[PDB]
Amino acid sequence: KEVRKVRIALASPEKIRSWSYGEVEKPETINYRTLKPERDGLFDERIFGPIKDYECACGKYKRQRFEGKVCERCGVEVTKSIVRRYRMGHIELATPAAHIWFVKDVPSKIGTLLDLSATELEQVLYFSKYIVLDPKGAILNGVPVEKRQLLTDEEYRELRYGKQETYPLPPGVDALVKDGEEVVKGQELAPGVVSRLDGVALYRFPRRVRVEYVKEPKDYRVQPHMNVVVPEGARVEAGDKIVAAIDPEEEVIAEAEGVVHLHEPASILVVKARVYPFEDDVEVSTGDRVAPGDVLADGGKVKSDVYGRVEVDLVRNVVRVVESYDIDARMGAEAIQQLLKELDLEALEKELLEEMKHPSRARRAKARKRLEVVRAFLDSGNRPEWMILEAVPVLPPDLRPMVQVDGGRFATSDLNDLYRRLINRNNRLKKLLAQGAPEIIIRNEKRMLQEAVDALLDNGRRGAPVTNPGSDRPLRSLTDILSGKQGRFRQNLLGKRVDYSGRSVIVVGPQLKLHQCGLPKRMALELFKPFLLKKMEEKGIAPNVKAARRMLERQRDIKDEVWDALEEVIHGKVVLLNRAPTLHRLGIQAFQPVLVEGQSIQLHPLVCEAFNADFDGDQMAVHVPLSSFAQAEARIQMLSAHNLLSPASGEPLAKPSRDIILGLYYITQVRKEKKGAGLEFATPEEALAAHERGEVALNAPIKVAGRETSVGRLKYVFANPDEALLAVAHGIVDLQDVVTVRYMGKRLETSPGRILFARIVAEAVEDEKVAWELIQLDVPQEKNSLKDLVYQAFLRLGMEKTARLLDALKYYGFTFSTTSGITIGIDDAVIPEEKKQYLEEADRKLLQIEQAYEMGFLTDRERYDQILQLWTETTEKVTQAVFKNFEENYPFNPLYVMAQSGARGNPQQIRQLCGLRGLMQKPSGETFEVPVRSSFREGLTVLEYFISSHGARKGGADTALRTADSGYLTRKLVDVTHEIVVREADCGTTNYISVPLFQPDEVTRSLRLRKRADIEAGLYGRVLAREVEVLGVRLEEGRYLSMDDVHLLIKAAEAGEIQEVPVRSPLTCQTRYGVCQKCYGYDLSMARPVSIGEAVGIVAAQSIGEPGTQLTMRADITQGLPRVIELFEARRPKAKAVISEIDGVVRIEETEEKLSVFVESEGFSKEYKLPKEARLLVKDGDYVEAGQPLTRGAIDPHQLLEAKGPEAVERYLVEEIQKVYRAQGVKLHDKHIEIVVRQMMKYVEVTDPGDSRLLEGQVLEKWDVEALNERLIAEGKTPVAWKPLLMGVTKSALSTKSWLSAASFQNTTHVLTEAAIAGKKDELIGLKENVILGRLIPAGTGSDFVRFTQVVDQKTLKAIEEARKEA
Amino acid sequence: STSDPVRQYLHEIGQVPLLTLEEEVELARKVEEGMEAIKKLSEITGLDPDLIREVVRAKILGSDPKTVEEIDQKLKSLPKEHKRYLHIAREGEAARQHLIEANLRLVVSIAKKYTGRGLSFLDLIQEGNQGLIRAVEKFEYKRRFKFSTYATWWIRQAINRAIADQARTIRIPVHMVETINKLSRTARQLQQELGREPTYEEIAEAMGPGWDAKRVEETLKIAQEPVSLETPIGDEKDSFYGDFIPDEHLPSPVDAATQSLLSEELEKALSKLSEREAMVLKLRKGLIDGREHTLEEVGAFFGVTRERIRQIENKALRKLKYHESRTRKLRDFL
Amino acid sequence: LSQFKDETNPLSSLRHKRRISALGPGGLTRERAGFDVRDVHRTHYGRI
Amino acid sequence: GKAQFGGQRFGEMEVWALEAYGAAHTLQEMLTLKSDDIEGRNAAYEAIIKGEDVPEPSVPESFRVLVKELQALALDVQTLDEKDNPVDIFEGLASK
DNA sequence: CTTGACAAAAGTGTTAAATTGTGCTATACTGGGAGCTCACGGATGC
DNA sequence: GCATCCGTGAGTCGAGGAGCACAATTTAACACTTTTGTCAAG
Ligand SMILES: Nc1ccn([C@@H]2O[C@H](COP(=O)(O)OP(=O)(O)OP(=O)(O)O)[C@@H](O)[C@H]2O)c(=O)n1
Ligand SMILES: [Mg+2]
Ligand SMILES: [Mg+2]
Ligand SMILES: [Mg+2]
Ligand SMILES: [Mg+2]
Ligand SMILES: [Zn+2]
Ligand SMILES: [Zn+2]
Repeated sequence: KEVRKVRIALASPEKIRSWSYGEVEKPETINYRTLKPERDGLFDERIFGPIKDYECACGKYKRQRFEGKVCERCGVEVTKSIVRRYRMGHIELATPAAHIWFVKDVPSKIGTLLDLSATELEQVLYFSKYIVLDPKGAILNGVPVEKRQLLTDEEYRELRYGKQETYPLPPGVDALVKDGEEVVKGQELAPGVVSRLDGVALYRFPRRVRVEYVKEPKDYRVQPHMNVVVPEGARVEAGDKIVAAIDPEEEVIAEAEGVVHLHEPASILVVKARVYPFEDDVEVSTGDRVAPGDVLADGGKVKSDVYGRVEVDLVRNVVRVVESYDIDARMGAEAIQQLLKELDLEALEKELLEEMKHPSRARRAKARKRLEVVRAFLDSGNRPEWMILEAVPVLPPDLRPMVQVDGGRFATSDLNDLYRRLINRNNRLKKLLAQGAPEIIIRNEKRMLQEAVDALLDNGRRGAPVTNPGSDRPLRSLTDILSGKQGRFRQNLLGKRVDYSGRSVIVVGPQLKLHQCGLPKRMALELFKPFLLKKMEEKGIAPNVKAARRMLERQRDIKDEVWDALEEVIHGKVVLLNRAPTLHRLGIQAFQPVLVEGQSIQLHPLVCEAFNADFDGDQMAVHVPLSSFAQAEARIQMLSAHNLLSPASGEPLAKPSRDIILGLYYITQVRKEKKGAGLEFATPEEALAAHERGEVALNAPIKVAGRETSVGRLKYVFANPDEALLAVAHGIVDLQDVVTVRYMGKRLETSPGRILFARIVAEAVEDEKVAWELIQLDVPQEKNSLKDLVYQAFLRLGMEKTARLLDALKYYGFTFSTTSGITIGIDDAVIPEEKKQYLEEADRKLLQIEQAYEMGFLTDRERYDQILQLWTETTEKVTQAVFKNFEENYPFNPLYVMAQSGARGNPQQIRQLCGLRGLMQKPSGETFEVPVRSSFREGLTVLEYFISSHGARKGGADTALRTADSGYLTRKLVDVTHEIVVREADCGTTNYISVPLFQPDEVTRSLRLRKRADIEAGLYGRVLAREVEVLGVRLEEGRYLSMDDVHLLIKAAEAGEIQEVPVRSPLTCQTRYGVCQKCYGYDLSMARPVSIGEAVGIVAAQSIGEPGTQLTMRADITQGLPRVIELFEARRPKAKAVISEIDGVVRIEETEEKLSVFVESEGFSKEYKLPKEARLLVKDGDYVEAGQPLTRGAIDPHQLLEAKGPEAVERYLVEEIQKVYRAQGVKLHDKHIEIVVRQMMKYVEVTDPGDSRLLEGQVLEKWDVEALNERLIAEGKTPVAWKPLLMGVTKSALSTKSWLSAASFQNTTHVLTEAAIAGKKDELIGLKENVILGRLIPAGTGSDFVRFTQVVDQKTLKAIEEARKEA
Repeated sequence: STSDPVRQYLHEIGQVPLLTLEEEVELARKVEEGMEAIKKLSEITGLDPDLIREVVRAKILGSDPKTVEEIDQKLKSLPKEHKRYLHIAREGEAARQHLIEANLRLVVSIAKKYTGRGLSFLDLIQEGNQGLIRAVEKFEYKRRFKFSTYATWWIRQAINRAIADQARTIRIPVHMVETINKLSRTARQLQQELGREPTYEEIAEAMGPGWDAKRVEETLKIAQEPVSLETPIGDEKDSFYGDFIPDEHLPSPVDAATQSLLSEELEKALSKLSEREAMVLKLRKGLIDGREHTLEEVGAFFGVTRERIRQIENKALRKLKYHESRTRKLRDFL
Repeated sequence: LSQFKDETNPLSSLRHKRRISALGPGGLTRERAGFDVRDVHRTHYGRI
Repeated sequence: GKAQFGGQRFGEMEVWALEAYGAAHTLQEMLTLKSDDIEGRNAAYEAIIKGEDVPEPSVPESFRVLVKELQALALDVQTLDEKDNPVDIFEGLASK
C-alpha cells in the first residue's frame, strides 16, 4: 500500500461511466435565488456529494450517525463534504465525439491506425466529406465504390439520392416534351432550356390545363394555390375534379367527358429514374429502397430492374425508381469509431511486418511508425475505439468551483462554461434527433457537438479559441490547466507556496558568525508561532494554546516574557535563507537565527557571493524546517559553515571579499621608498647615520656592503612579533614598513603587517606550525592568495577550523580597511602624462592615414580597419601607461589597490576613469571612427556621451534578453539529468577516458601543455583507472586524484613522462539510472570522495547553468549561450566544418573554377567539394584521420559520431562546451558536462532486429538493448545490431521512460498522448516524479543506501541481544 | 475552408434552392395532407398516431428497428383504400423534410440580428432551426399566407427563449429575464433623457406600480453575472482572481487543532463525572452517536423514564460547572 | 496605455506624463520585441 | 502576497537546491506538510502545539487534483504498488 | 424513580400566493462579419 | 521546401473586479395535532 508506480492508460466508455456517480443532464449550475445547486446540473449534490459534511439537501439527515447512507427524500448521500473534490460525473453524448489529443497531435494516432492523413481525418471528423463503410454495389462515374473511400457531399448525394435537376421555364411558353417522357443530355425541354442529364422529364406545375371535351379545347388557368388531380391524357368523366383549390368556388371540375392535357409547366423536373405503371395496389411505398428483381408494385407482375429509391406518384398511377444505391457512408466520429472497431490489430501488425521488408527506405520508415502505434495498443491492452468519446467525464465541482466571494458576487471557473456549452449542444442534438430534423440541421449540430468537446479538452487547438462572450479572453480548457509554465505541473506540483515562510529586506551583519543570521523578532514570532504557543503554555505566560494565540493577535497584548520564550524556542534550531533566482544549490543556505531588533534580515558578508546578494535593496525568503529530519538535514548538510567549497569547481566559495580583501591587502603590502634608492655604503652604521640625516628613506632599497637591504631592516630588529606590534602601537614603525623580526626561530625581514597576518591565521587555526605552512608571507594578500589559504586550510584542518579562520579574516579585514584610510577622490583617478603624448602620436598617425587615403593607396574598408587598429593600439598603450604610473608613483592609490587586490574593478574600468574611454560601436555593430578621447575624470562631451549610450543600451538589452535563454537552458539540463544519482560504490567497469595533458597547437603545429586550470578542471577529484608511474611516485589504480596529485601529474608532463591520464569518468560508468562513487570522484564541495546517494545530476545541471545565467545578468551574448545551447542540443552548425569520413592522405585541387579536396587512401578516394570561401586547416602532404576537420569551423556532432565513434563525439562535446566557459573565466569541472553528455549518448538505433521483436530504426536506450542482447546471447539467439545515437538535451529529456517527468517538462499533450496509448507505467525512479507525488526523493537521506540505517545505544543493543540469544 | 464552421454551414444551406410560391404551397399542402393521413391511418389501424408518424418518418429518413419493420409491414398489409393513406403519409413526411431544408436561409437572416447576446452565431441558428421545425408543423396553407410570414414568429420565439435560457451561467427564469431586460431598457431611456445615470427611485418610478428602489436594487443584484476565476489582473500574465480567493470551507489547521484540543479537554472533564452521569450528557449532547438524542430516546437505552434522566442530566451538568469553576481549564475554549 | 499615475513625488508624476511606450494596443510586445526596436537610434539625439 | 498573508513561492529552482543538497525530508515537508497535505498540515500544527514531532506526511492534494483533471481528459491514471495492484489515494471517497 | 399536568417546540396537513415553465403570435422578410513594427528559431510532417 | 506546432529565467511590493395567457410548480402562511422537555410532588 505504498504507491510505487503510476500507470496512465486510455479510459473506456465503460470505465468512464464507472467513475461517474451520476449523469449530468442539465447545464444549470445553481439556483439564482436560493443559490443552492440545481438538480441534475454541474453542481448537483445527488451526483457529486453534499455541500457540507453529513447533511442531505432536504436537511433531514444532519449527523455522522447515518454515515454511508443516501437519503430517500433528496438522494444526497450523507457523507463528508470533501467528496465533492473526488466524485466525478459524466455526459452521455448523443453521438460519439473524437478526443482531440489523438487527432491533432502530430503524427495523428487515429490517422496512423486508419492510414488516413491529417487532411482526410479532419474532413471526416468535422463533417466535410463522407467515408464509405459499405459500398452496397455503388458505381461512381463508372468506377465501383470501395470501402474507406472519401465522398464529397455532392458525390454522396448523387449516389444515395440519385441524379435529378429542375429547369425553370420562362412564363407563358410551353415545353415541347410531355409528362413522363424520357429525354437525353442536351435535349431541349422548352425552346429556351436544355437538359443536362438523361432521364424521365415530368411536369412540375402546369400553369394551364387544356381539357378536350367530347360534345372543345376549353382552357383552364391554374393559379399557384391550385393543384391538378388528374393525369395528362386521362379520360375524365363528367363531374370528376380536374384542378383542386382551397376555396371550392374557384375549384375547377369537368363539365363533360374528355381527355385532360397538361400544358405550360412552371418547370420540368428531369430525374434519372425508371417508370413502372401498376395495375393494382403497389407493394412498396415512397422512400423505400429496391434492388433488381424485387416485386415493385403489381404483386410480382411489375418488378424492379435497377437499384434506387422508390417514389410512387399517386396521380400518374406509375411507380418511379430514382436510380441510386443504399450506400453506407457516414461522417464524424461515428464512422471513425466504427473503423477503429473493425480493425484487427493482429492482422494489421502482420501486414505491417510484411511491408517492413520493402527495400525502399521510405516505406519501411512509414511502416515502422504505424507499427509502433499498433504494437503500443496490443501491449497496453487498450482498444483503438476508446479514442472516441461516447461519455465525457465531468470534473468534480470543487476543482471547478462556483464560489461566492468576500462580497456577494459569484466567481466561477472557465470549465463550467465549457461544460455548459457541451451540455447545451448535446441536449439540443437529442431534441433535434427526436424531431426527425433534416440531415443538414443534424450534421451542423453533430459538428458543433464535436467542436464543443474539442474546446473542452483543448481550447484553441483546432479553429479559433473559444472566448467568453463580452470579452476576447480564451476560455481555459483542461489541456491549458495541465500544460505550460502556469499549468498544474510547473505551478502547483514542481513548485508550491509553503507555510512557515517569511521574507524581508537583507542588511549586512559583520558581527554574525558564518553559521548565524539576524532574524527579526516579529518575523520569528510569526514563523515559529506554533512552537511559541506551546512554550508559552509550558511557562506561566498563557493557560493554554488558544489563550496564547489570542494573546499574540494584538501587538499591544504581547508581554515581555513572550520574547524570552521565543529565545528558548529557536535554541539550536536553524532556518533556511533563500534569495531568488536560486541559480545553484547554495542559493538556499541554513543559518542559526539570532533575534534582532528591526525589520531587516542580517546576512553574513562571506555568504553574499554564494547567494549573489548585495545590499542595494535585495530581499530574501526565510523557511523553517519542522521535524527532526528537516532540522538534521539543514544543520548537517545545508548549514552555511559546512558548504565552504564550490560544487562546480571545488575552489572556496565562502572566501574574503571586497572590503575584507582590501583590509588584508593594505596591511600586507609593503612600502617602497625612492629617497635613497641606490646609495652604497661600507658599514650599517654609515647607512643608519645617513637615514638620521634625511639622505636615505627608511624603506629605500640600498646596499650595505654587498647585499641589498633597507634601513628599516637594519635599524629595527625585533625579538618577537609582540615587540614588533608594540612598536607599531607606539608609532615607531607602520604596518607597511619592512623591518627585521624573529618569528619561529627565523630572522625574517618583513613588515609588521605581514607578521600580524601570520598571527591572524595562527590564532584562528590554533596551531602555529600548520598556519606557517598555509600562508605566503612574502607577497601581499590579494584575492587569489586568500582563496588558496582557505582551500589549503580546508584540506589540512577541516570545516570547523576553516570557518573559524574565515571569521578571523573577516573581522581583521573589516577592522583594518576601516582605519587604513581608503577613499575615492577625483585626484585618485590620476591622469597619466603619457596620455597626452599618445593622443598626439595617434593624431599625427591619423592625419598620415588620411593623407595616404587621399592619394588612393588604400580603400574605404582598409582605411576603416587601419583607423580601428591605430585606436585599439593607442587604447592599449594608455591602459599600460595608467597602471605603470600607479605602480611606480602611487603604489597605494585606491583605484590601483582595489584593482590589484581583486577587491573591485578591472584594468578596463580603471582606464575609462584614468585614461580614455576608447572606441564605441554604432547600433549596427560598426564602430565609430572617432573614439571617446576623454575619461570620466575629465568628463565626456554631449556627443561622446550620446555615442557611448549605444553600447550601454545594447549591453543592457542583452542582460535582459539572454537570461531567458540561459534559464531555459538550465531547466533543460535539470530535466535530462535529474535522475542521475550516485547509487553504488563501484560498478566494476574496466573502461575509462584518457584526459589529455597536451593539446595540439595548430598555429605552431605541435603538442603544447594545456593550462593548469584546464588540467585541474579535468583531473582533480578523479579516480585513476590505471596505475601511473611519474617522477618516481607510484599513483596506484583506484586512487582519487587530489590537488597535489594533479600538480605532480602536471609536473611530470613538463618532464615528458606522461601524455595522458586514464581516469574513471561518468562517461564510461556502467551504473544504471546514475553513476557510481568511483566514477564520479570527489564531492567538490568537500574535497573528499562523493557520498553514495548524492543527486549529482542536479548538481551537474546547476553547476553548468549557473555561470551562463550569472554572467549574462552582469561575452556570453555571442559565443556563450548560443554556442553552449547549440552544443548541448547537438544542433548542426550553419557554417559547419568539413571532416574526412575516412583516414588517408589529402590532395588539394584548388582551381579558379571551384575548390575541391581529395582524401586518398590505399584504395579509397573521397571527394569534398568545398566552397571558395573555405578556411582550410590542412595542406597537401598530410595524413588526416577519420573525423578530422579539413575546414575551419564548428564540427557537426552527428557527422563526427558516425565517422569516428561515440568516444570521439563525447570528447568533442565536453571540450567545446568547456572552451566557452573558459573564455569568460568560469572554472567548471568536466564531470558536470560529462554527466549531461552521458545523457545525450544514452539512446541507440536498431539497425538489425535479429532474433528479437524490435523494429529496424527503432530508438531505445543503450542500457536496455545491451541487456536485451545478453539475454538473447544467453539463450542462443542472433543479437540486436544497434547504432550509437546522439540527441540534444531537449530530445533526450522528452524520450525518457517516465511519463510524469517528461509531461512536466514540455509537450504535455504529446507526452501524455503517447503514454496513455502505450499504457506506460512510471516506476518513479528519478527526482521529479517523486516531487510530483510528494514522496521521499531517492537521493540524499532518501536513498536506499542510507535510509534504512538504525541507531541504538549499547544498553538496549546488549539487552536485545542478551534477551534473544539466551534461548 | 472547413476551419470556419459558419462558412461551411452557409455553403451547405446554399445547396438547397429557394422555393417558389407554387412549390411552397405544394409542399405545405403535402405536409398537412400527410399529417391528416397519419391521423386517418391510426384511427383505422388502431395504433398510436405518434407511433405511426415515427414509423413513417423512419422509413423516409432510412438507415427500435425490430418493431419499426413489424409496424411498417403491418401498415403495408392494409387493403388498397388504406394503403393509399400510407402513400400520402410517406409523401407528406418527405415534403416536410424538403420544406424545412429549403427555409434554412430564413433562420440565418433572422438569427444574424441576435448576435452578441450571450450565444454564438451557430447556436442562434440551431435554436432558430428548432423554431423553423415547429413552424412547419403548425403552418396552415389554407389561410393563403406565405411561409416566411408565419415562420418568422416561431424562429424569433425559439431564439429569444434560448437566449433567456442559455446565455447565463447561473440560469434565470424567462419571466425574470424579461424583467431584467425591461429594467435595463427603462434605465437607458431615463439615462439618455436626464443626461446622467438614473437613481433607483427614478428607475422604479418610470417602471410603474409595484416597483420601488428596493426592488430595483434587488433585481440589479440578481442580474450580476459571475466573474471568471481565470481573468488576469495587470499586464503580467501570472495572476488571476483564483489566486486571491481563500477557501473558507475546509477547516484551517488552527481550527482543526482547537477542535481537537476542546475534544480532549472535554473528555478529560467528563472523567470526573459518574459512569452513568457522563454517559447521559455525552448521549444527550450527541458526543457518542454524533446526533443529539432526546430524553425519551436516551431513556430506552438505559430503561429509565423521561423525567428521571433530565434530573441526572442536570445534576451531571451542575457538577461540571463546579469542576470548571475550580479549575478554569475549559473557559478559554468558549 | 492608461496607467495608474505614479505620484510618489512631483517629479514622479512629471516623468510619467512624458514617458513614451512602444507597447500597448497597436504596438510591440514585451517578449516579441528584438534588439533593433530597443536600441538607441542616431535620431534620438535631442528627441528621446 | 503580503496583503493576503500568503506564503513564499518555493518554485522549481528552490526545489532543485534541496535535491542537490540531498535534503529529502526537508523537501518532502515543503511539498506536503507545509503546502497542501491537508491531513498532514492539520496534524503537523496539532503535533507542534502539543510538544510532539510532526507526523509522516501523505499524498499532496495537488497530485489528487492532477489525477482528477487527468481523468477528466478520459485518461485512466492509476497509482499502483509493488505487485501492480491499484492503490486508492482518495481514502475510498471516490470509489462508487 | 415514579406518575400526571403543562407550555411548547417540532411535525404533519391545508389552501394560497408567488414563482416558474410553457406554448403562440399569420403582409412579407430566405448565405456573417471581423480584422488586417505577423516574433523567431527548431523539430517533425507531407 | 515548407506548414505547423512548441518553446522562449526566478522571486517580490502595489495595482486590481418582445409581449401576454396559461398550466405547473414550489414557497409561505395557518391550524392541529404530535413529540418533548420542565415543574410537581410522593
Ligand atoms: N531581471 C533581473 C535583474 C536582476 N536579477 C538578480 O539581481 C542581480 C542584480 O545585479 P545588478 O544590480 O544589476 O548588478 P551587480 O551584479 O550587483 O553589480 P556589481 O557587480 O557592480 O555589484 C542580478 O545579478 C541577479 O542576481 C535577476 O535575477 N533578474
Ligand atoms: Mg552589486
Ligand atoms: Mg542587489
Ligand atoms: Mg636599531
Ligand atoms: Mg508593468
Ligand atoms: Zn435528504
Ligand atoms: Zn561507474
